[PDB]
Amino acid sequence: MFKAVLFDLDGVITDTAEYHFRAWKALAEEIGINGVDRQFNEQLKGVSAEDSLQKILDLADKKVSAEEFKELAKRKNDNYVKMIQDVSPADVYPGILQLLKDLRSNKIKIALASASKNGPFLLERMNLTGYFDAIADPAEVAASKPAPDIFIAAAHAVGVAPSESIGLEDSQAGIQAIKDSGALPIGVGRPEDLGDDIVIVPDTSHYTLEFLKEVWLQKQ
Ligand SMILES: [Mg+2]
Repeated sequence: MFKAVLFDLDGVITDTAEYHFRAWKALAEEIGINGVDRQFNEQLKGVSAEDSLQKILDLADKKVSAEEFKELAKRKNDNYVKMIQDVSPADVYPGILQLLKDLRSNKIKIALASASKNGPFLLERMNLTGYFDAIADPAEVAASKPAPDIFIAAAHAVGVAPSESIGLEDSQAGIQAIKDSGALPIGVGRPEDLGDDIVIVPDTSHYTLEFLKEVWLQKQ
């Protein structure tokens, strides 16, 4: 039986996309550009701050200095850190808390494998810190998803091999990263999005210890 579960944060444990979105929108408004709505934001999700800022400026054909670019990027980070101060246990996705408790009680290791620079803060605010055996630090990992590096680190950090682990993700790049680590992916979302070769559940309320065990037993 699997010895650990490696969690992404965004789309699995909670929604942090909402808060990047508002921070980009508050920046764009602040400098009198818009078009920064939830559709356009599809172009900003999981892309570099640099890339996000370019695309926003192109909305108004706006030109900036290097110092101005740097200040806008910082402003957005500031905005984001202000906006997540509201995060609470209320923001934990369905089934996630019960899953963590059942994993812990069965002595299965729990690790976070997230690019979030605020993972430890967010998990504290959601009252989930105690369940986690480790949080992979993205500042200490060489390559971002879909590279496997983050999931390897999260497994290693709790004393297991990725081939002893299940990884939970909602993104194409995240699923691929789990696969290349050697871990077994269980997706949350749409096969249209994440592939036909893996077990996908429609939402997080399907992520149960029972379900995870049945999938493990039925794997490759
Ligand atoms: Mg995710």
